[PDB]
Amino acid sequence: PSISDPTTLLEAERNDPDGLGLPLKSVPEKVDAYIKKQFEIIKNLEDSVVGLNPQQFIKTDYFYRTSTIFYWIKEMARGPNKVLLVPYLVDYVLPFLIGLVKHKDVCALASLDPVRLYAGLGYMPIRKNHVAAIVDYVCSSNVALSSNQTKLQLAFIQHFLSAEL
Amino acid sequence: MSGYDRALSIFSPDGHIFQVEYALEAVKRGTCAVGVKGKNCVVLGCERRSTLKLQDTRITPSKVSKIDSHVVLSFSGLNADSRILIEKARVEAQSHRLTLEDPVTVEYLTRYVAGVQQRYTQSGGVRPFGVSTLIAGFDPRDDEPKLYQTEPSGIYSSWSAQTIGRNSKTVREFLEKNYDRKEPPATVEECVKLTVRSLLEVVQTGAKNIEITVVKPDSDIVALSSEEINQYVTQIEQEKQEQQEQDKK
Amino acid sequence: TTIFSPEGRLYQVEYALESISHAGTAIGIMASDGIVLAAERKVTSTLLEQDTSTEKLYKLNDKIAVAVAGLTADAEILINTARIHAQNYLKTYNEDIPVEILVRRLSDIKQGYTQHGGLRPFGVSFIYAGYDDRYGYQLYTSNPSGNYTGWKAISVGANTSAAQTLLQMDYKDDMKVDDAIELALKTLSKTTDSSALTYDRLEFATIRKGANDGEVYQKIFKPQEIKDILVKTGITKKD
Amino acid sequence: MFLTRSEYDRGVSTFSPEGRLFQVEYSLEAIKLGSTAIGIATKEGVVLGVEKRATSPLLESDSIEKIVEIDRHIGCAMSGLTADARSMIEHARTAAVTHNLYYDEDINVESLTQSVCDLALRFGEEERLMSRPFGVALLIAGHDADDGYQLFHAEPSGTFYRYNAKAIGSGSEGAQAELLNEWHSSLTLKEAELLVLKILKQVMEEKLDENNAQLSCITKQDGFKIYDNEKTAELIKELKEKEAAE
Amino acid sequence: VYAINGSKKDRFFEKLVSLAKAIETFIHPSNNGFWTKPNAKFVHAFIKSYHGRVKYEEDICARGVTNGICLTSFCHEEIVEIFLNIISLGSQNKNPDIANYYISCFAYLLELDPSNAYLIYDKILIDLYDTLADQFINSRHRIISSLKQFTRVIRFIVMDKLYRV
Amino acid sequence: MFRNNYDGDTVTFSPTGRLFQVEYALEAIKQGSVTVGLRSNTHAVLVALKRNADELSSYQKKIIKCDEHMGLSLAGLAPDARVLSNYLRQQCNYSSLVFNRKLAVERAGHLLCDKAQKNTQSYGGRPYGVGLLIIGYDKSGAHLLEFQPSGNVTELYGTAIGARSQGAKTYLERTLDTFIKIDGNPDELIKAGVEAISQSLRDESLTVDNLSIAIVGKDTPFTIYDGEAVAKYI
Repeated sequence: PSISDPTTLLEAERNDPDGLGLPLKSVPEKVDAYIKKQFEIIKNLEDSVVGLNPQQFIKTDYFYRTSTIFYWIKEMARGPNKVLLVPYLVDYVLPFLIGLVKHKDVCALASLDPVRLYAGLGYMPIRKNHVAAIVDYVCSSNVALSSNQTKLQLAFIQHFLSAEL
Repeated sequence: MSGYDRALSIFSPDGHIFQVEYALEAVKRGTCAVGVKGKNCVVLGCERRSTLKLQDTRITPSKVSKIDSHVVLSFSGLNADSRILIEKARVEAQSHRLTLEDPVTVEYLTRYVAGVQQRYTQSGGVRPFGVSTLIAGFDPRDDEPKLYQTEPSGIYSSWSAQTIGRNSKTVREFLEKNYDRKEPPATVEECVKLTVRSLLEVVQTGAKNIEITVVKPDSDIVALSSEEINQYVTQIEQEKQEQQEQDKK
Repeated sequence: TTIFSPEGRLYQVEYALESISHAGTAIGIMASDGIVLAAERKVTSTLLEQDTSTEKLYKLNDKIAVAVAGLTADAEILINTARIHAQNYLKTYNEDIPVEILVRRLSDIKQGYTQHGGLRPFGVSFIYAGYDDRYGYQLYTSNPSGNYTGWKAISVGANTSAAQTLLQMDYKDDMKVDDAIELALKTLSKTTDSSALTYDRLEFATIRKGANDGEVYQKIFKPQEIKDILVKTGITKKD
Repeated sequence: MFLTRSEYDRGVSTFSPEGRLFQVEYSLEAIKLGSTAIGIATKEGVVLGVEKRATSPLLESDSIEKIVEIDRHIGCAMSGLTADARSMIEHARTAAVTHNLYYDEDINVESLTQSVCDLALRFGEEERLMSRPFGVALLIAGHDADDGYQLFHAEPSGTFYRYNAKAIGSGSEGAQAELLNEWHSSLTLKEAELLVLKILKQVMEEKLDENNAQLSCITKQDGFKIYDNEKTAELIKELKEKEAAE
Repeated sequence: VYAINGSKKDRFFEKLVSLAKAIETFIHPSNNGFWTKPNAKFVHAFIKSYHGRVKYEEDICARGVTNGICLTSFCHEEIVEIFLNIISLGSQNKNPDIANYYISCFAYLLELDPSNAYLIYDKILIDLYDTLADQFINSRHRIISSLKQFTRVIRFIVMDKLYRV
Repeated sequence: MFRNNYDGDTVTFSPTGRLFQVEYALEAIKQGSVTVGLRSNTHAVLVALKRNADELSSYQKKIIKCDEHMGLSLAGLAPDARVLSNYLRQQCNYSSLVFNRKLAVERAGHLLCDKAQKNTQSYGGRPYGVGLLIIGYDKSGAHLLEFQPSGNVTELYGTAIGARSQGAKTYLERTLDTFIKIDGNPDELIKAGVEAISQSLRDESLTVDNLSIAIVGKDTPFTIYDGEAVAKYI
């Protein structure tokens, strides 16, 4: 956060009336937009995989992007970076991970594990602000989910509710 | 059977976390062993750990072991166990001919090996072998290269290229890019070159650490010497300099 | 109880390897014309019979010798099995046993005592030595695991690491047996826990050729012969 | 979540206060964790099929064939392959040939199924009792002159049922529900093929094709055959136009 | 322990009944695992610390006045009602040093002199008569834990005119 | 909360002389479907309800034949009911080859007791998890034996084994004189069992596939009924 003054840090943390302060760490706005642009590139590239089998899906730019963003999320979800990931959960990261789960043979040809990753994201340090948005996202019924995605959403709501007792 | 799948918390049955899983851990810690087929050969290659300065090279065992005039075995995991596992396979093959007027088939040398490994898994407070193997060769009166992998549990499978031991992910990744199953290496030289490129990415230092055996039809078994694999390593390193200097900028 | 540690490693073999890591030091060196074996013997007993004919060093046949680190009770079971196999090979083939065939024979028995849970492994490390026509002078080591390896010079038992470093810097491929006498005595004097080396603390042997073309000879040295190589070498605990 | 452990769990050769053997019962729960296998018996043939996991291109297919010939009139589907699965199948092979050379005729499928269950009661090779499990679920399918087209679920317990249709591996509940809602004694062989493909489509998550699915049938005339990828493809094309025709 | 306002207690005790309900299953004697030592020591430290608070503020009350942040009889009653089942389940554990943490809680609960104290004495008489009448002869933990429980409370059973008989 | 120290091994005794593993082996009988056994002076009968695991699944076998003169039903463990029934058929054949009689069913009882008591006394096994009703006819008339897997047996006019059998048992006990006299009209001895077993069906119903009937008395040897053979008995 590199705040200019100790008193500016103190005022900024006292400004939220709930007595929980600001996040300890935060992404600067150009870095934030770079992170979001990688997911929007993936969302525009979805048209390039609509017809094809896993063996050539593994040879697409869409998959190379997706496999990189999987390794980025998976490394961000360890150690001191989990807080950097909670701002991207309901808009980009969770939508991306349920997206990957449709491609179960791609997750077998490349040794990816969207299931273990997404279920494990229920245990991250999520703020009171983000709990309500996480709850409205997981409580959104879309008929577009297959059983694997809806039972993954229940698995999340299992490791989330138990981690929100 | 592992990780985050857990109903009403969880409790363990008789199941997964078991002696055979710890034998699989021993296999992964043993040196890298690779095999690739070709149009009309099969090459097995191994990692030596870089020999100590006081070690005696002329009597040091060739890591790839001949089981019979047409069958070759290499391993990762426990050396002592592989020595006990090669002895059983060698006498099993010599006994095959003595009782069947037929040299042992590569598929019977793989079902037997994995078969004996499975019996030391099954029961008795006798431990499974900390060993995984490549078994390669030709059947008699045939020109088709064969290559099998066996695992401590006694499971076995056929591969057109495979790798076992240390760092084998990175090697299998390179093989999936460089080995085309429609057009495999059409000549022994290219098959050997592919195994030297494959091993060069994972070995400790260089030509010291690689060693290869080439199997061909009609019992033409042939270990390559240090000097022969030094000219392969040097040719591959020449092509790296050539590719880098053929940068266009 | 012969079960794997979760890393795929055998607890009993590791504990047998801890046991031999206390068990007295032995050096072997392979010259261009013979093999030297030497072993350091913790004589903390005055009334123990020094000038007993063996403890650390043993004959396996007319051209093979061993040094022992580990339990001597365990070693003597393997040593007899190796002696029986050497004579059973000589009886079958009319020819003296090749060193590789015998060293690995004792490495196959010692692996079996590590797999079956009714058996404890053997707490012994062997530095084999010998001659045959197939290779020439050969120096091998074998340990409680059933692993075996070929060497030009090696130490086993206590103080292995200091000894390997001292061997490595002074060993030459073209040295003679008398240079290996000197080297093995120097190495042990530069490695010993006892204040200085002397003829009763030391077990010694050689595998030379002699003057006569058909000979290979295995002098397992009596104490008075060891006193002569001590006073010639400059270790020389002499009046 | 809340913990629900008993003191009788993990008992080997022991009864709970109800009589429950918990090693063989916890082994019977593995019929949800395997790759999907389905069998459909009819008056015309027993259609067996398994979902393939997509392999490395270097692993050659004959290493992982989860539909297998026991004999010209008998075959196994497995939801998961182990050394013990090949042990059951090679015991079944050796049992079927030793029957044919001793009794001069082909083995009854019930008697083969019982002989693989007797291997499971022995725990391989003292009173043979049902205390501990062995191997994996087999769907054994076959045809004989006395009891016709038969599908057996052979379990790790050394017991079995004949089924008209059975699913094993990770589609078990939704598949068996659709099978029991849909099966007829009027199923033709063609309709048994489209039915197994419609069931496979619904569990597999992926778009069904000739590279993620495998078919076979036992027929009395043709014997056991695993189907050609071109044949499953023209069947899958036929499923597409059958639902588009609604 | 030092959060509780003895005159506004209801929302604090509402979080403590729901904490105890969450952990109640992790106490039960067939559910051993990494959480056993955490739970046994939490239950002991909470009850010891609450008794240390009660006896600290009872000493201020004895020579002065009562603030109304001080705990009331109703709070010692509520504490027995929350923790009585927890101490019953945890005292039957397979590890005898784990069982001793819960058995040690009974003395603190009796030393509060709650209106509920009959619940603790009644339980310890039932089990102690059931052991000495050999009703638990197959269950050596019931024999030993009931002798351990009775030993902890003899000094309180001795003072009450009914249970002293 | 109430751990039992003395139920791990078949060889342990409780401090009160119980063999808890053996009493748990009896609780396995309560895991099966109901079977009813009953006898007159000249016939013994078994009627058995058979379960399935799903509507696509063939119903479980419940009545087994050892010889022309006796056989059994099994409400307990099916794969363990194949061990005892194999041994009983082996003993019937041994009697015809080695003694040239056929094994009188009291003698069959003594041999099952011996085999089950051996399992109950030695380390490295388990009690049998199955109760048998054996029915037979020989020179001493119509006979019915309840084998219980503790290694015991009893001569009985009738009994029921399996889940919810106290109902059928209480109907036989309230209707005993009714079935003990019947003799030369064996179909009413079958309808007596079908009323008894019907009391254990809690608005479940008998069906042509759900039920099997077996009878052995006088000349008519041991026979089993299935499908329409049991439709005239619904």
